[PDB]
Amino acid sequence: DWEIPDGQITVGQRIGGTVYKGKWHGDVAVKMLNVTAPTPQQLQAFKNEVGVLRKTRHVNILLFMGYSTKPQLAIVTQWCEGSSLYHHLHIIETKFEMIKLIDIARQTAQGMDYLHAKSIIHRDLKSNNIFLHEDLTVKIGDFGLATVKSRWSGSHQFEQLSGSILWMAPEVIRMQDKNPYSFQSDVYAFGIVLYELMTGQLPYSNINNRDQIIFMVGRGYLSPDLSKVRSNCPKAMKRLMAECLKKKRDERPLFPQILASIELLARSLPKIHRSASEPS
Amino acid sequence: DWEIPDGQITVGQRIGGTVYKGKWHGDVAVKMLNVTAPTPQQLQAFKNEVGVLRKTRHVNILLFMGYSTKPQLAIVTQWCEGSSLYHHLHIIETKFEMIKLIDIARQTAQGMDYLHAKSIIHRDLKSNNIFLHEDLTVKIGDFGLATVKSRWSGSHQFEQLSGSILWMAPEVIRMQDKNPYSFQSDVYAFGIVLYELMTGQLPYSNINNRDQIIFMVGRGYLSPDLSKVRSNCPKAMKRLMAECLKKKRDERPLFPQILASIELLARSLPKIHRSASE
Amino acid sequence: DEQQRKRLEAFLTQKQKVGELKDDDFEKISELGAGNGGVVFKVSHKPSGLVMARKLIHLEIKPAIRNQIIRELQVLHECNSPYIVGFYGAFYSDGEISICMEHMDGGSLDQVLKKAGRIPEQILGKVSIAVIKGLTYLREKHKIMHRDVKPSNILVNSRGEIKLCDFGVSGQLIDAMANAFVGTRSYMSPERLQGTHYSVQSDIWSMGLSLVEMAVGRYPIPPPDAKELELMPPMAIFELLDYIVNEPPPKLPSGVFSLEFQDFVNKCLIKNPAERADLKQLMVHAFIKRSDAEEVDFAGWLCSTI
Amino acid sequence: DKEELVQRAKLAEQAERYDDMAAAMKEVTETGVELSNEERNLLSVAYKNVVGARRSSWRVISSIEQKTEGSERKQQMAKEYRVKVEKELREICYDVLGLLDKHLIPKASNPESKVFYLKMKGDYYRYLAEVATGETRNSVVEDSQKAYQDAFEISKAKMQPTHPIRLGLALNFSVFYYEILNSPDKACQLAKQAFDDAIAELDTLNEDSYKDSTLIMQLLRDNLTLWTS
Amino acid sequence: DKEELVQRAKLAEQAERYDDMAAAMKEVTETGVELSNEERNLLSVAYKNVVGARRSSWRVISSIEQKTEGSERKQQMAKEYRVKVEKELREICYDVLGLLDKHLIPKASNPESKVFYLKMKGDYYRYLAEVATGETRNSVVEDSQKAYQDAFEISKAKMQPTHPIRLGLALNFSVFYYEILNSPDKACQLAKQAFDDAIAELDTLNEDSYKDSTLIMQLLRDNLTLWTS
Ligand SMILES: Nc1ncnc2c1ncn2[C@@H]1O[C@H](COP(=O)(O)OP(=O)(O)OP(O)(O)=S)[C@@H](O)[C@H]1O
Ligand SMILES: O=C(NOCCO)c1ccc2cncn2c1Nc1ccc(I)cc1F
Ligand SMILES: [Mg+2]
Repeated sequence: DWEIPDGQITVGQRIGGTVYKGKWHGDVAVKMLNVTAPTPQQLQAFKNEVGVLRKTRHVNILLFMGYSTKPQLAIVTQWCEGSSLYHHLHIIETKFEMIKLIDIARQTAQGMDYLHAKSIIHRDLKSNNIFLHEDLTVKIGDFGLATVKSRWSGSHQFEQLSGSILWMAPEVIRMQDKNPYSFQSDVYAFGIVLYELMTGQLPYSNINNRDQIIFMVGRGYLSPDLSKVRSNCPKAMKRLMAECLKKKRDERPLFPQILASIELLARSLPKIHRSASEPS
Repeated sequence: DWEIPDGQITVGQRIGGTVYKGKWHGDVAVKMLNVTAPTPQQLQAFKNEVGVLRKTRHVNILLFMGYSTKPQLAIVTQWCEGSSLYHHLHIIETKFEMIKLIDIARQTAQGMDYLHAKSIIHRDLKSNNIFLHEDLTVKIGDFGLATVKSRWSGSHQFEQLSGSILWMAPEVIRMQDKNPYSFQSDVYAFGIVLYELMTGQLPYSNINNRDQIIFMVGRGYLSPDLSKVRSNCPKAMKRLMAECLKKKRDERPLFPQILASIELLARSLPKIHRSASE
Repeated sequence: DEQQRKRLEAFLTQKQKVGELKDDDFEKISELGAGNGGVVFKVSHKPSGLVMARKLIHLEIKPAIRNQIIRELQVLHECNSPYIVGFYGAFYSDGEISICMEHMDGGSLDQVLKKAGRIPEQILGKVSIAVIKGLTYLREKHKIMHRDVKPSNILVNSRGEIKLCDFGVSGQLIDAMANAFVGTRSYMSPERLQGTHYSVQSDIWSMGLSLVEMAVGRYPIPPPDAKELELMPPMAIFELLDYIVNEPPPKLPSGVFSLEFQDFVNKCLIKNPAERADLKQLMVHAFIKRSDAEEVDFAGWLCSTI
Repeated sequence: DKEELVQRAKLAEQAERYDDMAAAMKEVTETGVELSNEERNLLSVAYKNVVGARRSSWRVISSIEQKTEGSERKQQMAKEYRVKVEKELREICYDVLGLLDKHLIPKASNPESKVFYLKMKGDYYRYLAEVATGETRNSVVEDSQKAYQDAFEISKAKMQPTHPIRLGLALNFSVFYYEILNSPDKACQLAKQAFDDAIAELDTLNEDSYKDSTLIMQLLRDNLTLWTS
Repeated sequence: DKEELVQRAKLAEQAERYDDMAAAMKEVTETGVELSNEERNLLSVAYKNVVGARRSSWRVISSIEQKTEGSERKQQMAKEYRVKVEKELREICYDVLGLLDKHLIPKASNPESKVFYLKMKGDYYRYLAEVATGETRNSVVEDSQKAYQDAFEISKAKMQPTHPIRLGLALNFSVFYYEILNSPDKACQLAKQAFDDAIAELDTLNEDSYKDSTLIMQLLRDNLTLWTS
């Protein structure tokens, strides 16, 4: 059991439910439900999020460590030193080499492959939820929207659409099915991540109308401008990005296909250069 | 559940049960029971080792990833790039700065604190089972002898003593109780690790008689020569080492006491360089 | 006119009484409300003693653009109108741009419409004037369109003032707000939804839609069914937008409203912006001539409904 | 032309060769024209690297000789290195000070630049004062004392408490007090005063040091902690 | 005495100074006595580091020369600087070959030592080959060709497929085929063949050289994956 008896956790600073840097057998991350009277809906949210994390043990999933109930509802995970992929790419504009970018793609895919393999759909994959831990290891986090695929179609019921629009697949936006999420919707989000990785910018930078983007993407009018990929981007990546981004969800390849393509493109774009006089 | 369906794992090279470098969603380490007919004793061994790993999620415990049954019995864990502490200290004689050595002590203690906090006694802590992952992060591994403390004294029964002698506490060697292992026996092993860290050598280097060491340590005649600590070793560390190494197990620091001499040292003893020129 | 003059005088007085603005300068009184990306607090600015509304908008932005947002908001210091909420200052602390503005103790017409159920055509007349004058003010004296007209952005007070707020003054802030969370409804004009057109003509549509919401006392979601109109799971936003773009505009019920009012909202809600009445045309509209000339204890109606 | 010389020196600095660079900068200063702000840091950079190399090989000879503790030609060579790499060390610093009084002392318009020139003089004199032991070494220590006091007066007069140069003068003068002075009391007090001055120009950190000033404060904390340890 | 010289050279190698080290090792070889296994790797490290610093200088100066793309005296000064680097580079390699073909190759009792010194000779001839462009290229190219062929014969005869020296000869000879002669087909064939015969005796890997063997192995794989693209 992973319930942390009250008193042990020592909440500190704040970062962005709500997330604090705390203390429990070392630096940890503490994500709290600030309020005092947890509605049974916030309760099932918590129960569900914990339920999902419990099933994850993989170097590219951010490490769930335990949960607390008594003070406030909270989830404890490993602390990360270093920034989100969002922060590297759009804030400090880190000048990663293409082999590194490919590798970040690779690891992100590795973590997603692992989740889908245990039937978890993340539902909120995006730059911010991808941490370059110690600048060397991709840890996917924030499982606040994560869910496990139910064998039965009538368990679903009604959930108000939430999430960041730039990473939402057209079918998710449209929200026409009982359940528009799929492994494929996660792939699409990862598709937008490839976009940030191969271009350095978010999609739709000329459009600042929030509702317009929701409407135009859901309708099919709007889709990322793939011409904005930087010139050092391997052709295989551009293709792979366009495939993850297909509007017809079934046309998007899964995590196994990403693993099939993630190895070969990296092997093809060798980073070896100069090669002369080695001390050995 | 952590059972990896057969076929997914792709065993490769060998290293040292038996351990291979394999493939399963990236580089992994695969530890196999080579043989073909698993005795019910080798079976409970496996069941127990998996049982313990399942309860660990901490950056200083080597990451258990899952287990396989069908091909052979096997445990899958994260792969590590970089060497064991044994290898750094006695093979390539890595010239760590004292602040680094203290930090390795610190992290090793951190992982042990986490295990004991969930009532796991490792029982085979030693240099070889402490990996400096990417040269920056201590991961404690090999839980083949690990066990969980039972609330009831009669569940124990009979287990043939196994382990590396240089890290075995006198009470463990003597093997007089039903259960001579304790959190304190783990501390003693960590004590010998401090020894390797602060001296650069294994204990009893003048003695090469295996049975003699077992006999002299169990009897109280033999104990590590603390004079061999290198001169840059903070006095607090030497004391802390001698405390972890106390013959009377209760004398050695435990749980909070273990996270006091080391934790206290961690908030102290720093900066080997006074340079400021710019 | 004289009353508005005196109000502006007092505002400028308090402005000169105070100086710079920063996070330590403030004490929280209460939470006036929250939205999609912003929060509003009734606060007491400690140095001056002034009670003001403090709006915090969360943004993760480069120092160079946060400073550009502040600098661009400083234009509000000159925005002086009785149809425009007053501006005390702006700053950035922690992770959030703060806009400090004239506290309006009556709230937003959104808040009001909740307590009042439906707003009387005669009050809406005053509101319609207030909006037009304010949109005119913004347009002519400050070269800008509102962008975001809707009940929650028209604010009213004890002295019977109806002012506009949350308009698009900093161009950089507009840009920085585009990375946003999804709303639950929309007042956006169809031509904007289609990127076909962009002018004041679009703010006119939103006023139109607002009015219908305030008149009938219900938000626009494909109007209402035959039964529902007798009394008097929510449609997802994409469906709302698709409606606005592809369906006929909403309209007022037949009998309950004057023909002048029905005609007024109608010329505000014409799909094609070209054929849609402009501020000059609306100003001399039957409904506006009438309402201007009417005298209504607006301030009285307001306090009586709270 | 000067610009060919400074491009040659900058290009040689990019190639991690600090002999052609020092020769080119000595050839610059031999013209006897006053430097800019930019052309000065290049001269100090190569000179600082040469001083570091002298401390490095000479420092290795010092510790290496102690480890031997015998009586031989290997030990003779360690003593020989003290005489020879030390003589090499002496030749470099004398070339620097001769190029300092000859050119840097002759032309200097910026008073800040004067502090940098005096800070450099105290640095090279103290290094020499640290190296040799005797009466000439004591005279060099006295020379560095006068040089750092002369720089400290102008720092206290017309500098910022958050400028890089005043912070560097405080840093070098504190380590002078600790290593040559061999006093931890006064040295820690001076380091604390320098850190306080750097913190006290919070607005002046933004142009003069800011992040660099914060790093200098961290160095003062490292020195102070070590001296109080 | 020899041991004072080798301790002096080893001590100077620990101090990251590669001028006194090269002078001490030239003074060792000038005695004309045969080296050990240990005293040889020091000589190769010294005369590798000295040429390597100048190689990095040459590469970055030439890239600036290709970077400028104007019409001024900067190109004349930069080209002249590159010529000076070649003149210094040329002097070092000629000193090496003069110290090599007069005391070490004609007096070489161990055939393993003969593979070593011939590998060094081919290396330094390649070092001269990359920089001199003209008629004199075709002399040193053929000279290195004869030297590497002479080493390759003795490697195929009396060496191990897992020894460090045969692997290093295969590595240097493959990069010779790729860079100097620009026939990447025979370089691909050669490196693939050397890598496949390197796999055979993977079991025969004693503690004396595991790090070198696997290091040249992964370097060979990296060169292969670069060239097959
Ligand atoms: N100056 C003010 N004085 C009193 N109340 C205010 C003031 N400003 C805003 N409020 C209230 O704060 C709430 C939010 O109003 P706005 O700032 O206009 O945002 P909004 O209309 O909710 O649009 P969204 O949903 O955030 S995109 C409303 O309940 C306002 O009535
Ligand atoms: O406030 C805004 N949007 O609402 C936040 C979502 O909750 C808002 C939106 C756009 C904008 C462009 N330039 C200023 N802009 C705003 N601010 C604002 C403008 C005028 C006044 I007087 C007071 C204000 F706070
Ligand atoms: Mg708003």
